[PDB]
Amino acid sequence: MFSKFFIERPIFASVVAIIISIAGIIGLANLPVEQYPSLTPPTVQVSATY
Amino acid sequence: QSLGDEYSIAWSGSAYQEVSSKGAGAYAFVLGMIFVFLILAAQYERWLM
Repeated sequence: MFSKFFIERPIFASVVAIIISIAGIIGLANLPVEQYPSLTPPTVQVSATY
Repeated sequence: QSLGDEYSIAWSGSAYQEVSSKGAGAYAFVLGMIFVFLILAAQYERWLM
């Protein structure tokens, strides 16, 4: 019954996949782009001059 | 033009935000309309309606 609801309603199914894809492009633009999701140990540096 | 090259211009408050504006609202409004279009298209099962 679940998949037939969509087979009977062609525009509903495509509406949904357009939303999924629009959300996708909003998402990729927002997402950070990096080489590795690796976590580097966070560091604090203290410098003094004499 | 009036001030010298030695001068420089910076902004504060409302002006700063307007100069540093990502046009975010505009993109959001277009998306909102497109979403409204599609969600009523689903209700009526018609693209035109």
